[PDB]
Amino acid sequence: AQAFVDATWPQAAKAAQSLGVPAHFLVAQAALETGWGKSQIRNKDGTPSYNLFNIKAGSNWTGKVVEARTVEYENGQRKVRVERFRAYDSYEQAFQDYADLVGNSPRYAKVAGKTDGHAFARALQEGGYATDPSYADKLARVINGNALRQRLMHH
Repeated sequence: AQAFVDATWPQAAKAAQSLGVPAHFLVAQAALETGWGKSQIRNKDGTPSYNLFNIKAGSNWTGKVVEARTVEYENGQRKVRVERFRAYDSYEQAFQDYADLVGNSPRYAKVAGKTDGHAFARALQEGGYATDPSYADKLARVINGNALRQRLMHH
């Protein structure tokens, strides 16, 4: 969606500079995570969580949460459960929380500063960002894809 890129790019820009990566890398990751906004986690009322990166609550997370169905892979096994996800006041808060997490967790140290889409996606995957085995491949295709590119120039 164009509305998705328009709503996220400004907030992506701020967090992207904290991480030393192009803003559209973060828009692409959010688009992959939420199906261009069509599958973003929402409250029971249908209120948006703004959690475009699908970040679960940590054990000591205090603040808004939403219980949501989630799919995870462990070995060649598919898992479906309901977990507590973070909820935010705005896309800005969501992006800032993402930069905080990725920027400060040791396992993602190789992510910051990556300005090639494949290298960025691989660093995330190798850091354990996702359980989907083809996460990096899929993310790289969005980052370098014509769909995102056209929507960016439109933005």
